Amino acid sequence: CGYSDRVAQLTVGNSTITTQEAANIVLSYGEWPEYCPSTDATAVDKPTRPDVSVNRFYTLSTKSWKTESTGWYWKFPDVLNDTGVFGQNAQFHYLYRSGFCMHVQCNASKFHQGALLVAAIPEFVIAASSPQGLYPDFAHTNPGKDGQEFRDPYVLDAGIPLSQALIFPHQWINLRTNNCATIIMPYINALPFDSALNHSNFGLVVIPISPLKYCNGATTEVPITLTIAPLNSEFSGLRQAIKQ
Amino acid sequence: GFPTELKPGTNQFLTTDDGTSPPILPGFEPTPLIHIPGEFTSLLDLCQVETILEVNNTTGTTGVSRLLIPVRAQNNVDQLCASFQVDPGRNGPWQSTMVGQICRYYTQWSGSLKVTFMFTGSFMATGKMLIAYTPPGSAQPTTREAAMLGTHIVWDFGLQSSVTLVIPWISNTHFRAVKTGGVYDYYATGIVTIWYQTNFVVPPDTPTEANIIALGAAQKNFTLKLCKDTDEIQQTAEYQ
Amino acid sequence: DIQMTQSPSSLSASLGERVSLTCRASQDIGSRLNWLQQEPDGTIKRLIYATSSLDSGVPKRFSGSRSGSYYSLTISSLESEDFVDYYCLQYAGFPWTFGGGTKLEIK
Amino acid sequence: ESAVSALADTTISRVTAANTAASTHSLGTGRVPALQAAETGASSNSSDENLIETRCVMNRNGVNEASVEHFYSRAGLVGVVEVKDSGTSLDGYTVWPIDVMGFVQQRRKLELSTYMRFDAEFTFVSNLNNSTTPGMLLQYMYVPPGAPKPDSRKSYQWQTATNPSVFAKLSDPPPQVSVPFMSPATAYQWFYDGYPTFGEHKQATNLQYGQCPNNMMGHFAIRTVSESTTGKNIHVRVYMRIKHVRAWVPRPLRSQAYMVKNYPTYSQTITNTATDRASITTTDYEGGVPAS
Amino acid sequence: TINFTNINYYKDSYAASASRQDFAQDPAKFTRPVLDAIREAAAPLQ
Amino acid sequence: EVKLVESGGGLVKPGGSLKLSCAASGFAFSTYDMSWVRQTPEKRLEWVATISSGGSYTYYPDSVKGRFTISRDNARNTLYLQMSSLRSEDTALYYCARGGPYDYDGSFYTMDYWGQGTSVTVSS
Ligand SMILES: CCCCCCCCCCCCCCCCCC(=O)O
Repeated sequence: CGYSDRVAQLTVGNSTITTQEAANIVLSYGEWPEYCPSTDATAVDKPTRPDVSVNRFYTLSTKSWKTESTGWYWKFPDVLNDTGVFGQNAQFHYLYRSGFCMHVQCNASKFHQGALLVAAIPEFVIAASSPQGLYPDFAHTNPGKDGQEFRDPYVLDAGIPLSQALIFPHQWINLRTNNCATIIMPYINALPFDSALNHSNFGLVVIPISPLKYCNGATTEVPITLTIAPLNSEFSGLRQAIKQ
Repeated sequence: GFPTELKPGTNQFLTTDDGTSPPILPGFEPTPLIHIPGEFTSLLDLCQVETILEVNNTTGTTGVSRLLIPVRAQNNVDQLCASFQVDPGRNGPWQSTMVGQICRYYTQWSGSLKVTFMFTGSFMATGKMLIAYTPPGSAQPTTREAAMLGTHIVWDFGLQSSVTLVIPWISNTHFRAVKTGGVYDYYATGIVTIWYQTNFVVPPDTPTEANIIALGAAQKNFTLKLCKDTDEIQQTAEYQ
Repeated sequence: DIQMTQSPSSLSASLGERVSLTCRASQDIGSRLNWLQQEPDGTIKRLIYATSSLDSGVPKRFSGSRSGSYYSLTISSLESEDFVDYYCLQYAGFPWTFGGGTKLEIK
Repeated sequence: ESAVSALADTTISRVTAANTAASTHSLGTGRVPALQAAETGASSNSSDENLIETRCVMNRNGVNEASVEHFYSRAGLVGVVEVKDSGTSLDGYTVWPIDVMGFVQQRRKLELSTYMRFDAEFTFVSNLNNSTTPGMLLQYMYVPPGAPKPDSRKSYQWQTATNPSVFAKLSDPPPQVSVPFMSPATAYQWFYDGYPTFGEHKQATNLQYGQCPNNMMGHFAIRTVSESTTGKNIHVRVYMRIKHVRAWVPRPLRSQAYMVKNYPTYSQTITNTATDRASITTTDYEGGVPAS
Repeated sequence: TINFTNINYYKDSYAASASRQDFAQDPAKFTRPVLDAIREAAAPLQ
Repeated sequence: EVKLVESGGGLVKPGGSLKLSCAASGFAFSTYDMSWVRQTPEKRLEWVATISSGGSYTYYPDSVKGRFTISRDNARNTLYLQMSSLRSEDTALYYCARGGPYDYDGSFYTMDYWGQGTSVTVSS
C-alpha cells in the first residue's frame, strides 16, 4: 500500500528484465517519456515510430568491479548508435527523439560489501585536466558501448563535485539492500528533435563510493552490467546513412 | 511643460533596481516555449535534496575517501566514531552539500536540517549506533553519557539501511547568520556525534570494517534571506 | 618530504617504570601517525595507528596521544618484552617517511 | 477603471514557511517514521513532528527571496571592453564577442541551471583610466551574427541603418537597454554535450566540443565618434540583469577553479570541496564550562 | 500607500520589469522522483 | 593468520637486476594495497614502492622512481619488485607490508602486517 515491493518485472518490446532485490524505480523529474506534441514541434516531415523494434532492452556492456575502480560513464544516444534497428534509424535520419529506461545490474553475496552511485546527468560535458591538452579527445566524449573509466570521479571529470551529483536522478546499488538500479528518463533538450550522432542528451554514470570489500574465498569477480531501453523513439529527416 | 523636481538618487545605477529599459528590437517575438522537464522555480526546492556530506575531510584523505565515515569492530565499549558541526555555511562537511552551497549565497538561514545516514556494509554485519545532536552552549560531548542528554536517535542496522537524524530548530533568534566564527558563534547550531551504542558484530569470513554515507538536506521549514555573494570560487583575471 | 624527528635515540629504564617517546612532524599530518616495534630477530609489528588506536592483540600498557605537533607513544608499565625498538610512520604526505629509531635499553 | 484593482496587487505578498504541529510520544510497533532507504533515490520523508516531541509554531518567515527570479534578477559584470586609441593601438573601436561566461560571479550562478530562458537588461558603465568621465561621445552598436563587422572608426557599418545603436557620452548616466530572448532554440544552454558540425572529430585540438551556436548571439561594437586619434583609452563595463527567468535541470555548483571561457577545463591539482580538520572527531567549538 | 508600480511604458512585452508575483514551490520532482509512493510511517523496502 | 613471506635476496653486482617476490596467505590479496619497505643498515626505514590492489596505480619515491617496478599477481597471490641498475646505496633488508594510498577504505591496514625480510647486497 505505502511500501515498495522488492520484486520487479520490466517488459518492453520483446525483452523482459526480472529483479528480486529492487529498491524502487526512479521516474526522472516526475515525467514519463512522451511523443512530441504538435504544439511543440517544428519539423514538417512525418516522423517514424518503430514501436517494438526500437523500444526494447539492449544489454550493452559489462565492467569488472574492483577495489581500485574509479567508475564508468556512457553517453546515452551514443551508446546505442551502432546497435540494432536503433543504430540504423539513427544513422538514416537526421532528427531523433527518445527517452530511456536505464537498468544497471550488480549482484554479490551477503558477505560482500560496497555501494555504487548510479546517476543520469543531463548534458554531461566531460572536461579535461590541464597542468592540445585543454580539450578532451573524442574517445572520452563519445565512448560508445565500451564506456570510459573515470580519471577523477571526485570531480565527475567535469569540475563539478561528486557529493552533489544526487541533484540528478540517481539510485544506489548497495550490496546489502539491492542489486539493481532503474531510472526512467524523458527526453530533455531545448529543441524538439536533435541529432543522435552529434549530440549526447544524457550521461549515464556509475561510481563506487564505498569500495568493494570481501574476504578470502569469496567470488573475486563482481561484474556490473548496463541494460538500456529507448522509450517513445521518433525519427525524422530520412537520408543516406551517416556514421560520425 | 509639467513642473517636476529631481530628487536624490538621480543618475544612480543601483544594480538591483527592477526597472524598465527601452527595447532594442521592436516587434520581436521570440522562439515558442516548449515543455522541458525539470523546471525549478525556488532554491528552497533544491535545499531539500539530500547530498553527500564530506565528514572524512581530514588531512591526507584524498578523493572519494572523504565521503566515508569509517565504522569498525571495537575492542572497547562506548567509543566515538565521528563528529561534525551542523552550521550549514561553515568551512567543513557542509561545503559538499547543496544546502551548504546555496546557503552561502544568502546571509541568514532558518529551519530544521536533516542528515540521513546509510550503512554500506555486509548483510551479515549488525550494529547499533547513537547519533546525538548537542544544542549550542556545550562543546563536543566527551562521553556517550553526555551526548545521550541531547536530541539523539538509536540506529539499528538491518533491512532498511538508512536512518534520518532531524536536527531540530533550537535557536535564540528567528534566523541564524550563515557566517560563523568569533562573535558570530552566537549563531552556532551545535554538534552531531556518532557513538557506538553496541558493537559492530560480524560472522567469520566477513569484512570487519565498513563505511557510513552521510546525506545532509533541509526540511520543509527551511528559509533564507539577505541574498549575497559567495566566498567559494575566486578569480584573478578574465577567462580569456 | 615530511621529515619526522624522534626525540630520544635511546632511553634506559627499569622494569616497572613509565617511558614515553615523541616524534615531531615538519608539517600538518593529522591523525595519521603509526607506531612500530622491531624485535631483535627483525620482525616489525604495528602497535598504535591513527595516534590513538591500539592494534587488536596489543597490551593495554601502550597509549598514544597528540599534544600539538608532538606525537607521543607512552609505555605505562614496562615489561621484559618491551626493550627492543620503536619507529614512527606518517602517511599524510605522499613520500611516506619514518622516524629514526628509539631503541630502549635496561639499566 | 479596472486598473486600480491591478495597481493594488503590485506588491510582493509574503508566502510564509511551513508550520510545526505539536507532537506527543509514540510507543508502538510497525510505525517507523525514522527508518529510510536512501538506495531508492528519494530524499527522506521524515518530519520533525515524528522524531521528537515538538510544539506548535506558526511560522511567519518569508520564502520569497529564494525564488529564481530574485536570485538571478541582479546586475553583474559580464564584460570589460577597452577601446584603445593611445600608444601602439590607435584604433578607436573594439568589436567584443558576447559571452557571459568570462567572470566567475555571474558564471557560477548561471551554471546552476542547464537551460535558461530569460530577457535581459544591459547597462554600460564607461570611463577613463582615472575614473573621470569627460563629454566624449560613444556609439555602442550591436552586430548580430551575419552582420558586417566594423574595421575602422570611420567605416560604413557605423551607419546603423538596421542594427541597434546607442549614442551616449561618458558624462551621462550609464546607458541601459532591454534585450529579449534571442536564441534559435527555446532556451539557452550553458552545457552542450556534443559537437556543432558532423564529421570525424579526430583533430589534435578538439576546440569545438561543447560549442553550441544557439548561445552565440553576436558582437558588440564600440567606437569613439571621432575623426582621428583621441589618445585616450576608454574602459566599458557590461552589466547583465536577468528578467523573466525560467530554469531547468539543476546542476551541482562549481567546485574547482575555472581556467578557460567556454570549457569546463580544470587543473590537475584538484582542490577539496570541504576544508581540512585534524581528525574525524575534532570540532572547532569551545563552549561553556561543564557543570561536572 | 497607492502602489503605482509595475507599469509598462513600451510596446514590447519584454521591456517590463521582472515577474515577481508568482512564488511557486514543487520539490517532489527532485526529492521523491519515484514510481511507488512511500508513506512516512511505513518501512520503505518491504 | 596474515602471513607474508618475501624471497629473492642475493648478492647482485653493481648495475644489475634482481626480482623479489612475496607470497601472501591468510587474507584476500585482491582487496588490499601492498607496498615495499627498505631498511638501510643504519637502521633507517624507507619507502620504495607501492601498488594498487588491482595493479593499475603505482607510486615510487624520487630516489627509486625510474629504476624499480612493482608488479602484482592476484591469481597466484604474489607481489613482485623488479629492480634495475643498482648501486651500493640499495644494499638493505626489504620488507613486504600492506598499505597503500589507492584505497578509499584504507588508512586502517596501513603498515599493519609486515613480512620477514629479504636481504639484497650491491657490491663486488
Ligand atoms: C544597442 C546596443 C545594445 C547591446 C545588446 C547586446 C546584448 C545582447 C544579449 C545577448 C546575451 C544573451 C545571453 C548570453 C548568451 C551567451 C552564452 C555563451 O556564449 O556561452
